[PDB]
Amino acid sequence: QADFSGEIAELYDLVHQGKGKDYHREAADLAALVRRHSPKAASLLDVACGTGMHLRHLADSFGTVEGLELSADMLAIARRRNPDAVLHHGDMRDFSLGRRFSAVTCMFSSIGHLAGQAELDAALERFAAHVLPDGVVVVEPWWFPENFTPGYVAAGTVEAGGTTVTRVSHSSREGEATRIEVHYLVAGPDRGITHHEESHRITLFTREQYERAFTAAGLSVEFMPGGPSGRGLFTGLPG
Amino acid sequence: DFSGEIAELYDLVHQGKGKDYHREAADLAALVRRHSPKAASLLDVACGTGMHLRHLADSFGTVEGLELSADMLAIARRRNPDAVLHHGDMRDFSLGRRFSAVTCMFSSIGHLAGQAELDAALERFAAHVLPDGVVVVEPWWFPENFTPGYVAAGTVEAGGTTVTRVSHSSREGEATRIEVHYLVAGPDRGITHHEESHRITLFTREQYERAFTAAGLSVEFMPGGPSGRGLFTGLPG
Ligand SMILES: Cc1cn([C@H]2C[C@H](O)[C@@H](COP(=O)(O)OP(=O)(O)Oc3ccccc3)O2)c(=O)[nH]c1=O
Ligand SMILES: Cc1cn([C@H]2C[C@H](O)[C@@H](COP(=O)(O)OP(=O)(O)Oc3ccccc3)O2)c(=O)[nH]c1=O
Ligand SMILES: Nc1ncnc2c1ncn2[C@@H]1O[C@H](CSCC[C@H](N)C(=O)O)[C@@H](O)[C@H]1O
Ligand SMILES: Nc1ncnc2c1ncn2[C@@H]1O[C@H](CSCC[C@H](N)C(=O)O)[C@@H](O)[C@H]1O
Repeated sequence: QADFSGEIAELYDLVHQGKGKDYHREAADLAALVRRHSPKAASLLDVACGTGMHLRHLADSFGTVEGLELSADMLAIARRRNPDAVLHHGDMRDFSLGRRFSAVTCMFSSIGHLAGQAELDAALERFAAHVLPDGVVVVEPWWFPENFTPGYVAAGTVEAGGTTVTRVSHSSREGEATRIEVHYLVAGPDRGITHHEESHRITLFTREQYERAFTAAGLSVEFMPGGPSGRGLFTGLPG
Repeated sequence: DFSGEIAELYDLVHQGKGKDYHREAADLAALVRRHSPKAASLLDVACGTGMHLRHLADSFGTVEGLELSADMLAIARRRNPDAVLHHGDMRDFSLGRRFSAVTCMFSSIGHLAGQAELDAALERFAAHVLPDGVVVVEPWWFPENFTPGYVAAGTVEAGGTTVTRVSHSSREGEATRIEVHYLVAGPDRGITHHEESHRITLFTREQYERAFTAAGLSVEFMPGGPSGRGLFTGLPG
């Protein structure tokens, strides 16, 4: 699969907890970035919010937080995690919520699930359409082509509460994208062992392709390297 | 049936579990010499990929192996190019000679079904041991020590190749049903999934002792041993 559904969606949080992803830390850094650019910020929209881990922590920093997510199964986990937030089922390429926000964020390389400049431009225009004029757009990109490592293998095992999950991924270059194949073994005393597979195309947009998408949406763009996952961060300001 | 890529993964997965065949071979050679000081030949039954044999060849004059799986035997033959390895069945084989020691390690004996097959294997072991030699059998778990629902998971990397292995064990009549899955991944080879399922018989201690006695061997059990399952030794007479 490629749609973050079913068993894969239910394993997502445990797998990334096992890999060391710290959403509390990332949310605090993201909130500080937002407050640096929009010092009276009060509202945030997290696009491709997945299971809602960032939003759960951002709600402490901003009086209104909302989310948008394409996968119904991810969205169901996010809604249970964030019962008091308004979350939306929808597509970052075309959504329309009828309000604006101090910040529009798109984290953890979700933007790489778009194919081609036309989809990238359309998403960035939607983000610009949802940001207040004194607000900020934040996009965590995928790897740039010059930084991509073909043949990369990641392997990790986590156990929690009687469930053991092992995850192995392999990445290769496929045209202008990463082809990443992911396999899971899920095990437990009563349930036995189950095997699951995922296969994704994640687009290797160049730095200049990202900057063009921000520019076409009317945002001034800046790239900061490092960031939450080693891939840096883009910030866009209206005007 | 220990074939194909599963056979080729065996050594890497057991290195990752920390199985130390060099130390087991040293301990086994010392055990044999406690019961047979001038011991100079050894037969390893169900020798698998020949890891014990490779280290035991440093301690004995002659080492030979017996193995049912052709794919395992080929790895054993690559690793032990100067040894004589036999394609055959522990329940019914005849090499035409005897050995100071006949060994059957790592619970291979648990692939037999029922007392009759167990007895017949032990009789073949006794037929191949010298009158001053020793038979060594590492058993599978006894029923009272078997742990249903056990999950094992381990990952190892060697030469750029990563192998992850997960097993699940359950009770199936008087046997353990063990399901094993592997994920194998390397930079150029990509990622593949493999799986296998085995029935490993839960013989009681008294059943093992019955098989040794019927073959004319005095029998003693040492708990603990290379795998936590103990070791049986048998002496002719
Ligand atoms: C150091 C490094 C890694 N990778 C690539 C190689 C490979 O594609 C990825 C491998 O690691 P895994 O931990 O399975 O990836 P995630 O779960 O973080 O992927 C997603 C994250 C977010 C959304 C979608 C997917 O990083 C590079 O391209 N360059 C690098 O320097
Ligand atoms: C502590 C303990 C374990 N087990 C069982 C539970 C489970 O069936 C097994 C341990 O699982 P794994 O490490 O996958 O087993 P191996 O690869 O050694 O099995 C092979 C045996 C012979 C040839 C090949 C493989 O021991 C018990 O029954 N009791 C115990 O106290
Ligand atoms: N076109 C699209 N519109 C909205 N969400 C999308 C999308 N394409 C992929 N996604 C979502 O992007 C997410 C990538 S995983 C990242 C989730 C979350 N931001 C986190 O940091 O954990 C998945 O939940 C997937 O369903
Ligand atoms: N009837 C039989 N005769 C000979 N070998 C057998 C057999 N039944 C199973 N086997 C073998 O027993 C082995 C169990 S795995 C143990 C391998 C080796 N003794 C080691 O310590 O690593 C496999 O190689 C399998 O092919």
